[PDB]
Amino acid sequence: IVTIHQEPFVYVKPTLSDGTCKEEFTVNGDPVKKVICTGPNDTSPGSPRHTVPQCCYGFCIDLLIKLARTMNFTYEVHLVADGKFGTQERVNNSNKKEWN
Amino acid sequence: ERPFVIVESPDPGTGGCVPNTVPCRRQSAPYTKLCCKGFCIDILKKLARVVKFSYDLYLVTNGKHGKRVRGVWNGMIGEVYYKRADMAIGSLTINEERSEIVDFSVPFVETGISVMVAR
Amino acid sequence: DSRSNAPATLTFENMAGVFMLVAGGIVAGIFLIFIEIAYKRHK
Amino acid sequence: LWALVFNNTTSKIMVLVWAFFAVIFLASYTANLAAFMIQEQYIDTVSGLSDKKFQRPQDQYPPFRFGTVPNGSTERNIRSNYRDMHTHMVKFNQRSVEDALTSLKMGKLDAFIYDAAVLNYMAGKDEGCKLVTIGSGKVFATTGYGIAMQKDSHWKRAIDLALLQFLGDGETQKLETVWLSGICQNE
Amino acid sequence: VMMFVMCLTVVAITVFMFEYAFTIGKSVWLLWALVFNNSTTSKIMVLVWAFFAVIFLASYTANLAAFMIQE
Amino acid sequence: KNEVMSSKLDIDNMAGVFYMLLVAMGLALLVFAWEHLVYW
Amino acid sequence: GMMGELLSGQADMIVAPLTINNERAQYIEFSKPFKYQGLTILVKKEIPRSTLDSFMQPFQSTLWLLVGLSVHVVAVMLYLLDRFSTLSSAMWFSWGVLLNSGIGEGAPRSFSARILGMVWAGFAMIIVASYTANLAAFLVLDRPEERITGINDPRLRNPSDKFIYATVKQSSVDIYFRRQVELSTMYRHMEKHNYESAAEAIQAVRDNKLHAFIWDSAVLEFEASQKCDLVTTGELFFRSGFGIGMRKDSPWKQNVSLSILKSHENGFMEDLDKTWVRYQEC
Amino acid sequence: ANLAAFLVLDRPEERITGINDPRLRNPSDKFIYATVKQSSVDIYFRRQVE
Ligand SMILES: *[C@@H]1O[C@H](CO)[C@@H](O[C@@H]2O[C@H](CO)[C@@H](O)[C@H](O)[C@H]2NC(C)=O)[C@H](O)[C@H]1NC(C)=O
Ligand SMILES: *[C@@H]1O[C@H](CO)[C@@H](O)[C@H](O)[C@H]1NC(C)=O
Repeated sequence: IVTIHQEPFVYVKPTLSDGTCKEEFTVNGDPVKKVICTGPNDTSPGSPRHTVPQCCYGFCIDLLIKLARTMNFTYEVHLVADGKFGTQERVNNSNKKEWN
Repeated sequence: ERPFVIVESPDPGTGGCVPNTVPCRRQSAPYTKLCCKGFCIDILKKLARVVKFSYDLYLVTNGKHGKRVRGVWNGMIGEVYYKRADMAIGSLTINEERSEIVDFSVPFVETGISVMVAR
Repeated sequence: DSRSNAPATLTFENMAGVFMLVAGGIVAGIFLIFIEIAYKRHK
Repeated sequence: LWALVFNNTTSKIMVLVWAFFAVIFLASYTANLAAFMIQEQYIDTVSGLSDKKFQRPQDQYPPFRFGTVPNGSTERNIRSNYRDMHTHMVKFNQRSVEDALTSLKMGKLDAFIYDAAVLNYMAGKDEGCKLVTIGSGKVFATTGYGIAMQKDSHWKRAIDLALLQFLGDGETQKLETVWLSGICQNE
Repeated sequence: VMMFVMCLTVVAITVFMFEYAFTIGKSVWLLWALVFNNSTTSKIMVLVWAFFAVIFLASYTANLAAFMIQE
Repeated sequence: KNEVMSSKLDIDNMAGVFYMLLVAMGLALLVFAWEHLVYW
Repeated sequence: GMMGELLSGQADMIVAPLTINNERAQYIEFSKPFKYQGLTILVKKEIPRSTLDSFMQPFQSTLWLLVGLSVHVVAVMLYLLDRFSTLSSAMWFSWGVLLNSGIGEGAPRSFSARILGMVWAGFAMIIVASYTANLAAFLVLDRPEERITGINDPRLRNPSDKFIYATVKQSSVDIYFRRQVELSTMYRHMEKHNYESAAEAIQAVRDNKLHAFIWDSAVLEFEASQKCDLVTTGELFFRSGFGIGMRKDSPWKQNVSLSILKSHENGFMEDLDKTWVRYQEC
Repeated sequence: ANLAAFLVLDRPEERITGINDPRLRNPSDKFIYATVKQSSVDIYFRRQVE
């Protein structure tokens, strides 16, 4: 599964050194659900790369869970490479137009 | 004249410049390409489908609008009095001196002389 | 919430400009009423 | 009683009523004058071509500075009649609308004269809404734009009727509100 | 609060510059009474402080004329 | 429709100023008996 | 009508306020316009009620008497507190300090009495301060108090018997509403109240019989700025011109259409304006 | 009365309408408009001809 960092839907937060991520309940008392999301260089604009782990949680990620518990999935979530949502552009050599 | 007939370079990517625009050569071998748009232009388009024209354009150079100089006209009025064109659209005003040698249509935008100062 | 109630509240700037007027009253008179007092009193 | 009355038995009850009529009058005064000064219309220097400040520029202070981009049409109307106005008008601006507009924000001149339909447009869009036309919309020697066609053509009668079709159906109103539109218009 | 307390100082100083008569208690009634209307030592300060009321007391009015027209 | 002016009768605005207004008598009630043991 | 007696052959020229539009442009050969104008509505003025009525405007008659009575209570609140430690004069002490005049008498004595008097002055100040403000905003915002504006969904939308719209039969204005199908409602009413002469229908507006008149702007601006007591609602919603007329195939066509232009340059058409369409204001 | 007129005509802000305001159409310098690149919106503004 691929995703993208968007504020009110799916969050990206650094991992605790102990490998896990912090678990603070909601106001309703129920425990928040979170999953380990791998992904990009941890610093996007200028760097070769650093594929480091993260911890994600949010609206969609929750909808991912319930859907899973009704389909018997097994998922590995990773952020998208270059952040952009996606469109098709006519690259150089004018021959093929691919979806960036 | 900036609000009525505008000129703009073509889209280097697509090659043939954006629709809703009319291509317009420039009188002067490599005659440079650039396409026009604006109010007075959008008239002759809607005017073309009602009387069934076909048309080219070309921005005149020698003189701005047209006046008399020692017995010969320049500018747009020059390009109509000397059989080098059939119309001349854009920001052109009616008066007496012009309308003696070249016919005119009915005024479709009204104007005059005005005065402008600071606030 | 959305409110944007009252297109003002008189700043603590112009009143200072008003406060400056009375301040000059406090500073000025005493110096005159004290220093010049030595003159008109004795002779 | 009146001396007592203007701002410091059946005898005293009347001068009271006068004291009353003070605050009712005064408050009504300061109110009225508020609405009168909250009406934003202010006089602008000149009031037409016929005015003296244009006609005979030999006043003590330097004349209004007269900019007209030359060799156009407004020239051929001024030179034709007002000999004195023209011979003073060789000090001008020569970079058309752009020169006139900057030179006027920076005090290089004080008056400008040009075709009407581009002036009350350029003044339509302008940072801060800091320009106007002294006519309050007035126009002089009013004429209009046209389509110059060869003399005695056969094309004339056709596009002469396809124009009167557009104005007479408001289809030209759709254009005028797309290309001639300003922020400063309704303010 | 500033106008409340900055008023309260001209209450204090003026009885000091006048006691050296006017009752200590008495001086307090007149000044507030002054800023509210109704009653070279006493005069010099009370003169300009009197207008000082008229200056802002008239702006308050002007302010309400805005808060009642731009809403 | 042409009724816009909005002349305001704000009885609560009035009830606003009446707060410091009537309690002035409430400042007297607390100063009416406070004088009797004081004058005695 | 008038366009007929030219096309039939009874006269060779028509010098009158004739408009310019497509239909007549088929059969007549116009000239260059010699005046520009529009279309605008004429309505009867609305009265600026009075001063005496406005002087009580923020006096909404609710607090106007709630305070008119509460002035009395403090009077009987001090002497009834003063008699416990004169009364008739205390009733002359409120109505003075309230109106801030110097029409009073001896002041209250007790320290408590001093506290009581002082707040009354404070209450008084806020009242007149509130009054002078509320009246001002009552004068700016209640500016228009005007009749219907231009035609943007006013009472024009419903052909009730509250409003009556009129024109003159056999005009451009009449035709102009017929071809417009987007305004079908606007015309079905207009048929029932059309008039016969532009002059007699003006009289109807000065007679509370006719509410709105939709006619030219040149004739109908002089008509307001000169007669009196009549005003035109807003801007104009159409733009046209006038012009001489002449039959097809006329020799004069080319020549007269120069003079009309040649005179716009010489300020001639300007002064004819300054002669008898302006400088006649009410 | 003259103080009040000045305080009334200090009109702070009349920011914007929807996307039809003349501030939108003619972008001289004031009110520059910016979207996220390559997004579904930046294509919607290339497909509408107006
Ligand atoms: C319109 O006016 C012009 C100018 O006056 C007329 O041209 C003149 O016509 C007369 C008639 O024979 C000639 O003798 C003149 O020589 C013409 N002028 C010039 C400069 O040559 C013209 O005739 C007028 N139009 C009509 C229909 O009479
Ligand atoms: C204007 O007309 C004069 C006269 O022909 C000419 O010399 C000049 O180059 C023209 N343009 C400008 C900008 O003055």
